[PDB]
Amino acid sequence: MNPIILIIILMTVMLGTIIVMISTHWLLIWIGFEMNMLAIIPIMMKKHNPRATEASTKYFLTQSTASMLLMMAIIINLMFSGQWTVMKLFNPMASMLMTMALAMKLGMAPFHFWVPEVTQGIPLSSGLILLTWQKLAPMSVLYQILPSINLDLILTLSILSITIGGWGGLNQTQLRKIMAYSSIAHMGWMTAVLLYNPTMTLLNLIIYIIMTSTMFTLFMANSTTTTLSLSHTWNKAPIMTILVLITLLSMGGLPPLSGFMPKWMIIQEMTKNDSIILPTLMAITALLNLYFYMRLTYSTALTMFPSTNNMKMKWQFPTTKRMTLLPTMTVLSTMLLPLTPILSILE
Amino acid sequence: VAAFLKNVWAKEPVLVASFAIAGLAVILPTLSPYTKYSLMINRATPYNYPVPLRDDGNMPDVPSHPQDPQGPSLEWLKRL
Amino acid sequence: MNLMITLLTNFTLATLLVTIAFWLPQLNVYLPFSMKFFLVAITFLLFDLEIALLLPLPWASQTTNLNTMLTMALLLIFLLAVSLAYEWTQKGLEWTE
Amino acid sequence: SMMRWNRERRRLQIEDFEARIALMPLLQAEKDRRVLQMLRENLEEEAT
Amino acid sequence: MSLVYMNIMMAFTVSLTGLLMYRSHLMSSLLCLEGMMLSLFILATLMILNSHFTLASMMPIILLVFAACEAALGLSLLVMVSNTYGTDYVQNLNLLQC
Amino acid sequence: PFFDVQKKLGVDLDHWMTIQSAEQPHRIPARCHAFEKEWIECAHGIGSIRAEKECKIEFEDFRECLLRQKTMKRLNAIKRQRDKLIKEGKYTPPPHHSGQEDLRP
Amino acid sequence: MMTYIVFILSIIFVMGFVGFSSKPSPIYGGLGLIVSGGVGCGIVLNFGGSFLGLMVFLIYLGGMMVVFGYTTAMATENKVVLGTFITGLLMEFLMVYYVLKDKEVEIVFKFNGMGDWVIYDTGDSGFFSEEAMGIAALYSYGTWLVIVTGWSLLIGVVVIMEITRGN
Amino acid sequence: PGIVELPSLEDLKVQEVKVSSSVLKAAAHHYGAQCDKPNKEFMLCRWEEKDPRRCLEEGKLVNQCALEFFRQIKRHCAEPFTEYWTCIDYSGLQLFRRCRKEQAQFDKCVLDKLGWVRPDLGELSKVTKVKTDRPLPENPYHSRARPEPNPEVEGDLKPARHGSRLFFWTM
Amino acid sequence: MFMINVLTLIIPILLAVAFLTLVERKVLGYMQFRKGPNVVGPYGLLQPIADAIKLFIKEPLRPATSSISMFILAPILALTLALTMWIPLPMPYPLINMNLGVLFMLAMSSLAVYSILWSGWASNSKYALIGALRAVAQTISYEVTLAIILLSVLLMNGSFTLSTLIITQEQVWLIFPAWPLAMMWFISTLAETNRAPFDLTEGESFNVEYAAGPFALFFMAEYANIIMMNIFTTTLFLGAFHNPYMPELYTINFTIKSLLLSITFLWIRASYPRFRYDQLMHLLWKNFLPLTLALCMWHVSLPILLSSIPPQT
Ligand SMILES: CCCCCCCCCCCCCCCCCC(=O)OC[C@H](COP(=O)([O-])OC[C@H](O)COP(=O)([O-])OC[C@H](COC(=O)CCCCCCCCCCCCCCCCC)OC(=O)CCCCCCCCCCCCCCCCC)OC(=O)CCCCCCCCCCCCCCCCC
Ligand SMILES: CCCCCCCCCCCCCCCCCC(=O)OC[C@H](COP(=O)([O-])OCC[N+](C)(C)C)OC(=O)CCCCCCCCCCCCCCCCC
Ligand SMILES: CCCCCCCCCCCCCCCCCC(=O)OC[C@H](COP(=O)(O)OCCN)OC(=O)CCCCCCCCCCCCCCCCC
Ligand SMILES: CCCCCCCCCCCCCCCCCC(=O)OC[C@H](COP(=O)(O)OCCN)OC(=O)CCCCCCCCCCCCCCCCC
Ligand SMILES: CCCCCCCCCCCCCCCCCC(=O)OC[C@H](COP(=O)(O)OCCN)OC(=O)CCCCCCCCCCCCCCCCC
Ligand SMILES: CCCCCCCCCCC1=C(C)C(=O)C(OC)=C(OC)C1=O
Repeated sequence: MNPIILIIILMTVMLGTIIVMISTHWLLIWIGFEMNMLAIIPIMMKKHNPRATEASTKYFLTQSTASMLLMMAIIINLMFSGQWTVMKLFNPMASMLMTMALAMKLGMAPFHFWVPEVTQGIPLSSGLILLTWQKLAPMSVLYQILPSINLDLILTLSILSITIGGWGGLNQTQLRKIMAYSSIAHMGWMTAVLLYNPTMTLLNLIIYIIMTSTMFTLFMANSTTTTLSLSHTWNKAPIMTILVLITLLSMGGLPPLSGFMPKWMIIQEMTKNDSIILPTLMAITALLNLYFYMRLTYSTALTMFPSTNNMKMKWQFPTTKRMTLLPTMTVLSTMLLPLTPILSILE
Repeated sequence: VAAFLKNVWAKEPVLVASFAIAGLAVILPTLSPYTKYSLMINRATPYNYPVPLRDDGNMPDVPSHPQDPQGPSLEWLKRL
Repeated sequence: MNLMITLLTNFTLATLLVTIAFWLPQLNVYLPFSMKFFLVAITFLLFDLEIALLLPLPWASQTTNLNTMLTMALLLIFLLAVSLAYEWTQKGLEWTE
Repeated sequence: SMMRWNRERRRLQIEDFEARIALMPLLQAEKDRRVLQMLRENLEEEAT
Repeated sequence: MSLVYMNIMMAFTVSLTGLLMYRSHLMSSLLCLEGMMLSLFILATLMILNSHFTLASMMPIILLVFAACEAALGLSLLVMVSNTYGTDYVQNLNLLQC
Repeated sequence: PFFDVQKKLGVDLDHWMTIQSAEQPHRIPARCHAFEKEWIECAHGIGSIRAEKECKIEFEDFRECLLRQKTMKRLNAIKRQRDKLIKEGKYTPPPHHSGQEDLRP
Repeated sequence: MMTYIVFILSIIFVMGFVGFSSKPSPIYGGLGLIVSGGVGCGIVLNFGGSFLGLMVFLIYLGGMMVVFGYTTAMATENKVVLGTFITGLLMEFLMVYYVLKDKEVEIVFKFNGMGDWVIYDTGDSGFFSEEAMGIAALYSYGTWLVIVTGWSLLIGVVVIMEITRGN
Repeated sequence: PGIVELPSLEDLKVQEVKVSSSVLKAAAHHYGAQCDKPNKEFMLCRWEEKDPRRCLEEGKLVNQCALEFFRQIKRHCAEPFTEYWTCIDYSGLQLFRRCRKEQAQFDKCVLDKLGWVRPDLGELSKVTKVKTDRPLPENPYHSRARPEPNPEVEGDLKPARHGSRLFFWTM
Repeated sequence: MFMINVLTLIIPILLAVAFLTLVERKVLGYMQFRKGPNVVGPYGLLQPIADAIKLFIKEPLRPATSSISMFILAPILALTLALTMWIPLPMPYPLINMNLGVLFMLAMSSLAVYSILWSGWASNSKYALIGALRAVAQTISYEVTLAIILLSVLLMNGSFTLSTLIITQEQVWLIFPAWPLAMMWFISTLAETNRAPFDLTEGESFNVEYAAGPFALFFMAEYANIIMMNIFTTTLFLGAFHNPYMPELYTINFTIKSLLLSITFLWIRASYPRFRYDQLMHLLWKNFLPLTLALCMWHVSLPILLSSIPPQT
């Protein structure tokens, strides 16, 4: 791809999400989602192989279906309210359709079935964009419509995403599917706290984006898309194994790390609202996520897998890859828990 | 700036005419003295009913009848 | 109403003439895919959407916001021209130019 | 030629619109009595 | 509410269930998707014309334009799928199960 | 994250199409302009939670302007009782509801 | 019967959607969506939307479904379809029978069964079409809408040229 | 809710202006000149009251002042007016520009026998002022009392007592 | 009484299409240093009747068509759309006086490519489908400049009303302020009707499976389209004088101009070789479309800078 065309297309992805974040009219929300999907299709077809075309076709079909359901929810809102303000919806059917549409755009279970396929089909940088930047616009729409979101629907989606994303990553050896099921479980955690305190939704979103960007940046820096190619990293770059160790222990939510910060605050907001069974079962279900994170830490940092002879050639060459913000992201994804009360800046 | 223009006029006169007509479309309404009259004629066209005002007692510029002297006039449009 | 009658009359005359032409002589016994055509059809579709944006201009010239209207009209025709210029320079208009 | 004739057509349009404006109070009074007539007839038949 | 809205919503749900139950062709899925768009156009248009909501009269055009651009993108994806397998069958798009 | 860039910069990107009671071309009113103006001026500034309970009358009047469900239900009742009385023969329509009176103006 | 003309056109509209959504072949599906687009244009025309209905003909049918049938003719060259078609047809005519015998129905929303002429306005708009004026205001009031739509169409040109190249 | 209050069929009886629209369009400019005051009283009442039931009597004055307009044409200038509205009536769009000499004869006969001057281009579209004796409607939308607003923020902003109070943080 | 008006529109359409074939064969005769048909009728006037009777009793070609339904629908759609393009035409009064008649004609002419597409797919021949796809791509290409030229011209009209376009041209023909639009319009209508030098359905570098009857139906739809686009070009750029008390002056005047413009189509097919397919694609996308966009900008900005914005009504 032409680098100028790449810059214009990435600015258009950003512009679509920004239009979603700044607009007061529902048509401009829908336009921001259309602009974002249209611009992100070439980022997925960047390398021109049949797996990327299949991933882009599956992504197109799910996001287009969600976009039509979103427009039907907008149109039903216009029936029962005569207006277009991005605020609470004025019909429970429109609220259900918009919550379904946003759950499809997020890839929350049981609309999760595209996220491991599309994440596996595309390069690591475009899957980084898919799992971090593409969550931002539907979460902002969920933020603004929460006075009309049905509680049982959003909590069903939340627990179903956490359980399905926990069990889905246990069977995986591909790193992109591991990050995709990890994404599904973390979005379940974000929507579970949404009607109680959406500031903790924003906190979980930001910490998830930092940790996921860290893991994708490590995978890009080591050119690893499988568990077994990530297991060669100790014989090539031993600092990278320490970084994937601390970041995966943080994504499991183990204190004293920063990824313990969201779920703890989420439990802290769900028990104030007298929900005790639900954050309990959510936290116990997240042990599945920690189990396959620990599987990756065993294969990468805590043991030394056998290498190959040709690795000795790669000892003679330094990493020329721009590992953009990787030390900053690695520090923020691990050492941020003593600054947990900084979350009030999200209020 | 002069050999280039003659070169592109010899090779591609369709594109030279296209960019010339488009440039005259862009810059000439800012240079026309009659662009103001377009706005004046559009705002002088009465699509709606001129809903009258309650005479509170002190409105010297608002007429009491259409044939009164005060009020907006269209002599500029009859004359031009 | 007169329009529905006229459409029904034209459709009835056309169906009657087709029924004659398929059943009057019954009395006697007696590809590989081309990317280029798809690209010109999609270029038609995109410029046709741009035309759909341009179609309310004879009504849009009647506004009292003429500086804004003229700016946006010239900007839409300019973006249609930039679409054509990008289609030109990236060899999209080639072998069916 | 189109400049002169479109300016004349705009003046003719303003004359048509002011004929409309001068007729609108009579039409509005007739429309009001028309709709109140029809609502009163519907009200009496609803009562019976 | 008014009786035509029932049928336009039912048309949307019929094209929704057509788009949510594939048979074989990706083109038939794209046709059901654009049928969903057409019904959204008609429903938006009938609301906006009934309400005499003047500025929203430009809304369905925008809804048309974006979605037809979306449709163009879909056709291009189909063509690239059809440039891989010879058909646009959805059962050929299963490499990402593993 | 509704970053309110439009209020921050003072630009009107999309507030103009948002409601029917906004400024329209040629001052064309919506059919529910008065009801929407009443519901917006009621519910302004008091928050959505207080607006659900304190502006219910204006919002029900405005929803009934928008969809005319109570009006059509009443016309259903009148027309159905009229058809029943025509079938029973206990009513006859007047000449002005049959087309024999040569309307007003 | 003629007071129900928008309702009759909407019945034909749903019948056309059951036609193509049962998916016989994408060419017959294209034909069913064409007939549906024509009758939906007729519905829009009967609510007074002349320009929006002509946009359905010019842009949806004459622009987009032409490209659909074109791509289908370049790519292409039952019992489930017929059963699905009669299923949707019987569901639609049961809806018709219920809302005509009761003058009210409730599938998900409550629907009146009177002719949909009843909801209209009883005045005039003077010397303009209100729908034409609201579409004309895209250039005066819809500046940001023009910007985002034209930018999305330019990006759409660029995106189609990127993904169809294969390089 | 309440019973709607409609005026009776006797209160809606008035002597109608039973002339066609070409007659009205031919007489329109002199009608807007001569019958200005009750028309503008009615339209002021009609935009202020926002209710036709509150505007009936003024409307009758409109229907009283139009007829006196036409009788004064029928007494003096019936034949040039008839020749003018017939030529207006031929056209499908009812053009003024097709009928300028019949207009000139009608305006000549009206300016001579009645002294009426036809309004210039721009005059009948002016916003005029109307002196009325009816009171201004204090609540034309019939709105009830608005809900009381929430209390605003006031007072000096002091630091948070013992910090964030988040579980064990002292700041 | 309205049905009489519909019949006096559409049956003289069919008669004028029947005698356009005679006019074409005679004019292409006398421009090729020979005579046309002058044997069958007096001055050859019974040649279209004899040719119609010959085509109606010719043997059916019996295709093993892919779809029977679209094979029937393509002539029905072609003839129906060819007849409905005439109903808003002001000559001086239209059959259907509609406010958006220009846009109606643009939409109903954009629908006419489905007859080409359905006839090409309904044939078994892959090469008939390839020729149909080429013809559809040609037609949708020149529809772009049709739409934009027509929009640029109607910026001087004020509306989409076809009858207003007579009022627009009372002082001057509209070919005087818009002759570049007029000439690109005329060549674009030439390429719309698959007419020479744009007839690649007759060149060796789509409806061959139809019998003689349905081929005659496609042919008469095509000549109805030719006469109609010449009438529409006449109304659009060469608007005649209209006296409302003598409408036949307008009818005679527009009829003479439309006949001369149809004969100009006949002159053009007897004067030039064909384009190659990429060459008329080059003519559209690289020559007519940049000038058409430039002139569309110019005809947006010109009524604002001259204070010559036409009325809406
Ligand atoms: C006149 C103008 C000039 C005046 C100058 C005055 C100052 C002159 C001296 C200059 C230096 C002053 C330093 C700051 C004051 C002391 C802060 C302090 O100790 O807070 C006690 C803090 C609370 O104790 P306290 O008895 O209630 O308060 C005593 C004061 O009133 C504390 O005051 P406070 O009540 O205002 O404290 C506020 C609050 C008090 O704290 C709380 O409200 C409780 C929450 C604390 C956070 C708990 C996080 C738990 C989960 C994460 C566990 C981290 C893993 C452990 C570390 C791994 C190894 C790196 O602190 C925070 O919220 C900050 C978060 C903790 C950071 C403490 C400052 C560290 C600066 C240097 C960093 C170097 C690396 C340190 C290790 C990294 C982890 C911290 O102690 C702890 O929480 C235990 C951890 C100890 C903190 C670090 C000690 C600082 C000095 C380290 C030097 C050696 C570094 C060795 C190499 C690097 C490591 C390998
Ligand atoms: C409507 C009534 C009738 C109208 C006129 C029609 C009658 C005449 C018909 C003649 C026979 C045509 C048969 C078919 C021919 C098809 C080929 C053809 O014509 O190709 C077109 C040719 C194509 O060019 P070409 O292919 O021959 O040339 C080679 C082109 N390149 C360099 C790209 C390889 O020309 C055009 O496209 C021009 C279209 C009209 C342009 C009008 C410009 C007006 C003046 C603008 C200003 C110029 C001055 C500079 C700026 C000044 C600013 C103040
Ligand atoms: C309220 C919240 C509002 C919003 C707040 C902000 C949200 C930020 C969301 C972050 C999402 C970032 C997605 C990545 C950047 C987008 C463009 C991109 O992917 O560029 C990467 C680029 C591509 O390289 P390429 O050549 O394509 O690789 C193929 C192999 N040669 O180059 C590379 O691949 C180089 C490898 C390193 C790239 C690392 C990029 C890190 C960016 C994320 C930083 C962390 C998130 C920001 C901080 C927290 C914010 C919540
Ligand atoms: C394969 C199927 C068969 C194919 C062959 C036959 C069909 C193809 C050829 C016929 C195409 C039919 C097109 C019908 C609509 C055309 C648009 C239209 O009506 O525009 C004219 C006019 C708009 O102008 P305006 O002046 O504003 O309206 C009067 C207001 N004073 O609007 C009016 O005057 C409005 C008049 C009332 C509303 C008319 C509605 C007509 C019926 C609906 C469409 C019927 C056909 C549907 C399928 C067509 C094929 C897609
Ligand atoms: C600022 C005003 C508004 C501008 C935008 C609106 C334009 C309206 C017209 C629409 C044009 C859209 C398409 C433009 C495509 C341009 C790129 C191009 O054509 O490059 C290729 C061409 C060489 O042609 P080639 O590739 O060989 O094609 C086969 C034929 N030989 O390369 C060339 O022939 C070079 C073409 C560029 C130079 C032309 C210079 C004309 C100057 C006229 C006078 C100045 C006018 C004022 C504006 C400044 C223009 C630079
Ligand atoms: C019943 C009304 C007439 C039906 C159509 C038949 C007559 C018109 C087309 C016949 C025709 C003529 C005269 C003709 O001259 C000709 O050659 C150029 C044809 O073949 C291409 C024809 O098809």
